[PDB]
Amino acid sequence: RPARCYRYQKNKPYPKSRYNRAVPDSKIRIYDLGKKKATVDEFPLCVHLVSNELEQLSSEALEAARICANKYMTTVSGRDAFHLRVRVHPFHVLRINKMLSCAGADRLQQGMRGAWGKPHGLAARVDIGQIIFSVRTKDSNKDVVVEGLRRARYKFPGQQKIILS
Amino acid sequence: SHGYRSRTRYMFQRDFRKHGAVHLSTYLKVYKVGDIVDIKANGSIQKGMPHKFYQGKTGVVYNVTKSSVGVIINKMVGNRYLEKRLNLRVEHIKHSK
Amino acid sequence: AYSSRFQTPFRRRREGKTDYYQRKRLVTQHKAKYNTPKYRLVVRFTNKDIICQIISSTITGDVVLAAAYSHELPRYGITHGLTNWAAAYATGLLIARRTLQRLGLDETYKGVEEVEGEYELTEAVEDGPRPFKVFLDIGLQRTTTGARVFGALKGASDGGLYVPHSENRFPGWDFETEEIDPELLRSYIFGGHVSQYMEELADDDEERFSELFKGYLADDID
Amino acid sequence: LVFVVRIKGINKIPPKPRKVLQLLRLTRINSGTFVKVTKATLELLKLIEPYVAYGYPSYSTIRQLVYKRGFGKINKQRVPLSDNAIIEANLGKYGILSIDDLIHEIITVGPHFKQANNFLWPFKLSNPSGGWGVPRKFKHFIQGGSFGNREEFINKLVKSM
RNA sequence: CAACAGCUGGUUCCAAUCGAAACAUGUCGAAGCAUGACCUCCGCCGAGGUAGUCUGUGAGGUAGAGCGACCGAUUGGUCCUGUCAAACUCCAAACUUACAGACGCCGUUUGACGCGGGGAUUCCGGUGCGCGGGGUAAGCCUGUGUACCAGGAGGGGAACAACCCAGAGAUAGGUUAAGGUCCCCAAGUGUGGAUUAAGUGUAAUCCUCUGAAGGUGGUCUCGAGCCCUAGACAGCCGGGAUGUUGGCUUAGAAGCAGCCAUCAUUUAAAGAGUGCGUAACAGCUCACCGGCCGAGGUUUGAGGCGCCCAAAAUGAUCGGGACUCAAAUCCACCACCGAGACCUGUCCGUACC
RNA sequence: GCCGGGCAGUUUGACUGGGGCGGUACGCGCUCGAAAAGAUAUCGAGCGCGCCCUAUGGCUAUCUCAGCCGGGGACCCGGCGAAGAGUGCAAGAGCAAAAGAUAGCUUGACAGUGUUCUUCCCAACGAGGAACGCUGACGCGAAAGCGUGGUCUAGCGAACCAAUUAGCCUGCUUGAUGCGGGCAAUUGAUGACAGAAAAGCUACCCUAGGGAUAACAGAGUCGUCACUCGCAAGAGCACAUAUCGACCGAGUGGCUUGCUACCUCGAUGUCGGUUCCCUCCAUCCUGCCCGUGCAGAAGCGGGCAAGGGUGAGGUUGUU
RNA sequence: UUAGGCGGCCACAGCGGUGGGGUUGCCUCCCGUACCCAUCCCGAACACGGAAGAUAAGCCCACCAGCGUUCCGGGGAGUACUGGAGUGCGCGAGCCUCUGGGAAACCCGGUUCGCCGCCACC
Repeated sequence: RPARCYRYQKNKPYPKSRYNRAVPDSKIRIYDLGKKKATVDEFPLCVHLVSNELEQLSSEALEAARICANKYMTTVSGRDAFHLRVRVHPFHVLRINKMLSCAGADRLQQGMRGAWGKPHGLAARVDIGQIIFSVRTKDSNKDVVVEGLRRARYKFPGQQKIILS
Repeated sequence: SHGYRSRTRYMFQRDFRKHGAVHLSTYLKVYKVGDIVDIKANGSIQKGMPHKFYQGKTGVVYNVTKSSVGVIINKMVGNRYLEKRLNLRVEHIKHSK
Repeated sequence: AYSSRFQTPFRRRREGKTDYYQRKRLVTQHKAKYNTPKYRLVVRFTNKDIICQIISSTITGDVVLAAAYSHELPRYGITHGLTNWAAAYATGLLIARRTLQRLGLDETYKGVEEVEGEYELTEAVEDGPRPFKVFLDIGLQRTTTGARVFGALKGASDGGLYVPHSENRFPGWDFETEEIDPELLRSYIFGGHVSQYMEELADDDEERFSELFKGYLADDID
Repeated sequence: LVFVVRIKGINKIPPKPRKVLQLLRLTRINSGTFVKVTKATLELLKLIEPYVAYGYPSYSTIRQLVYKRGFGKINKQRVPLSDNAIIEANLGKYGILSIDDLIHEIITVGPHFKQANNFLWPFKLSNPSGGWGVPRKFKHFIQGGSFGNREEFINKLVKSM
């Protein structure tokens, strides 16, 4: 924190586990919520979660913003309705100033060449319109799930659109 | 490291369908005197190969030395001399448009 | 087909006919009556039948000037099994003296011969009988020791055509002997293998085939 | 055919273009040259599309600019290059009436300026108007912009120099 | 002894033609050299040449995309289902590029293309844009393509190396470019229409012009849902039945924590109750009932102008004054101002005939 | 001959987000970076070579595996089985009647001399390397043909001097002997790898220069720091919003810190203190207010507001 | 070629599947090891010799589309992206217009169960 020089893509690939080790584990609980198995897809009421932005939310971003989300999805009696889906994973690894590579801004260090930033965190990135994490059930209430994501958004760097079913 | 097989990656490589040995016909075909021939390296070859830089440009064949034909880009290198060194096999393709 | 992600190699391939990576082998030595896209003194094997062909390739063609295939023998000669070596010495020997010098044999054509002083006349050839040639490719097959494939080569060798090959990678004789060992030159067929199966209990006759060969080297019809 | 006038100057860009402004002729601003629509043409103009105005002038809108700015291999007298100073009344460079007839053959196709009555490009236009579109080159015609085509869009521009 | 230095400083008349390099290889080399690239001069040669485009014949695996195509990542379930790649690829551009023909342009008195030779300077670069790699970032470091500054005037931008117009002989008249037309200041207090009330704004780009995930039934414009002449809103006005506190549960549970039931009566109508509320009652409300004239009403999304989230150090600011049916903003439009550019007279230089 | 800073002359490298320490990106090879031709940087990412092999070379002939199943984790029989079991070593690429395996034979890992490409794109430059010839002599094959080492790209080293290989040239009037000088070539090192024989201290210092390059201050920046706003999970007996308030998102300031290596090295006087002036908020008190989990009293939180006020001492140079 | 050999392009040819064909002309399967030759053990294979018997494999011929592949119509889509231009919009990120190009996924419907060359041959 804060996430600033973290989620703007001004770099290019990898993740690559070959290349990198010492990746921190994600603190993003399972990306399968609600009752799985049965096809939730048969449902009235629909979806949400549209990013409306560019990218790279960190696992710190998604994992408390998503279960936060689920927490107020609990209202629908624990195990009784909806499945929650998350889309993208936090693959993508980021490195931060370890003074040896270059100079100035991050992904630059001291000297020239040298320490790339040391591994510290991972974040998935997204596009202008992608569905961050969706799923629904019949209109349980007015739309508790719609209330969900109200809270879900408001912990994402992006401005997420609710998007109607 | 540095060497003939320098950064090539795709240019040299021939993939899936055309893999293995190639037909003899190409490397057996003869060209005579000034005939414009393109240069390339068909992969799946291990001889009569030119460098890597300069591959893709046409040159004019000239006389043959040993089992290989003087050709290569007789043509100019960059905007420059037709300084030419040619040691290419028929294996690399000939013909003109 | 498939997703077509793969490309399939076939031509002659797919179902087998020719090989490749062989039959390319043959070809380089330009042999045949004349320059050949692919030339051979093919030897094929069939159950109860042996076939000898011979001919330069064409773009579409793979013609054959003269053929053998014991089956036709006996045109003259005799009724016996054709699935043995003897009777696969005869052919490939009968083809020789057909392909081997009749329609034309090794590179002999009207007009000036290929560059090199070379003149061919009847009777023993001047400047060496060496120029007569064909390469014999067993098709898909297995090279063995004295095998009929080779045997096909043996006659259809002393038939005038001169093919490269390796001696000691033949049956010797006996299985297919020469009548007299002191003189290599002779038309010789033997079928010793089967013979002496019994001693001479009855049945098989090696003696008959020497008979055939006698006829072969001589002025015969076709 | 087309008429080309280079509104934008070559401050420095682009280099491949500017090369193909010249070769047309027109090494200046507001100059104008007639181009035949053909391959080995059309490619060049498309390349220099942002630079210049473009289009079919109407004839009798091309006569207007021939008479005012016209020709001569060497700029000199008979400056007006009117009909008289066009097709040879007597011996001389000729073609047709030496007027609209000239910009009749030209509009359809050949002949070219230099080919007949061998006085060559370019037109040297004055560049006036109340103004040209909105000042500064922009996206194109459908926006304030002199860019692109229109028969009677290059008529006005061609007019009033 | 006028030591030597690859280091700092200095090196004195006019004009005309051309016009760089801040890069590559080697170097006890990185504050220096040499050799190439590149600049210039001279001699030779002799007819073609190729900065642009088109077509033809070839080269290519970046963008994108995809992986029931390799590969390696990466969910869940009882085949369905959820995701990815600088060092993945069944695919695959734009585009860059060899060669040729064509058009163009150029060259044969201005001799190109090219060959040989003399003289260099130069090897601290920089900025914009596009593509980048590193870095939290930088008026950062380091590449690449290109145009510019350096070494480029002049017009504009308040000022201002590289942003816009524009590439410049002298002198003169004329018309435009960028930009601008309320004043300062040349030209409009221009036209048709709409938004804005915040002085928002009057700020292209940017170290530079902040503003991200305070308020306004001021006014204008646009959209969506529902309700209306079987009479809506007010829609507005007034009212908010008996068994009974239904049974259970509970400390309580009385329409309204929760579970079960949801009948019946008296009715014009009124649920074993829609929400607020109480400890539970009470109370308010609907839901529900009555009345009332007559035409739209209500809910909500968006935008325009104005009005009254967002903290900094000597005196506030769009260049300033000041401006609001604008001198702001958006959509259209008319007429003007305004360079050395473009046009035009004369002259000068240079090249060529 | 040995000892021998007692004394003399010298050297003690370069790169490098200043220098030093660390490291070498100081010679070389592969993938990516690299923007689909070529070329392309950083103390850029991943990782290798400075050998090994007489076969692990050369040619020719002949040419079924992992694994699973069934029948008697060794082995034997059968079946399934395009390849998950090779090619010395990084990486990428090549290869199936083979370049891989097995067997046999063989020494082309030969001598001599070229052409060309590479090294060094374009575009000059050595050693080195490679491709492709020829001359001579061989090997294997029926033959075409293959073999100029190991499928391809790393595995390398000048001049001088010595040793070594074969023949020849030559040494001052002349012959003989001895011992020399030379033409062609092989081996021996310079890895700071296009090649010097080479350790440090200086605060006793000195010179030449540099803001081409650090310390201090900086105008730009605002990651850091300070403060605010949006959303409001949650907590506060019940109650988000008396009060406390995470995650995430948006900002403002220019007091801290860092960056710029942009400014100054022909010099912008250090820290702390002091004295004397002005300012900032975003208000600590005082005035006037709103809310309260406000009975009162005492508080807590918020609003307007900068008129005035907001100190003395002990340790420590201290801030 | 009422069945062959050598190929070119190298899935439009692949995967899977149905039907038909010969017996003395072909290809095989097949029969059999005296010989040339052969299995680290097996005439399995390789090699040789041969026709008692078959079409059942293979092969050749006709055909099917479920999978894979190729191309095409229509839709997606003139969308995504993009070369050139703009005193067009937006605080900004970014968007828009003009001009010249122009995709992928997927869906529905067709196409594809090879095409071609030489030679030999009832």
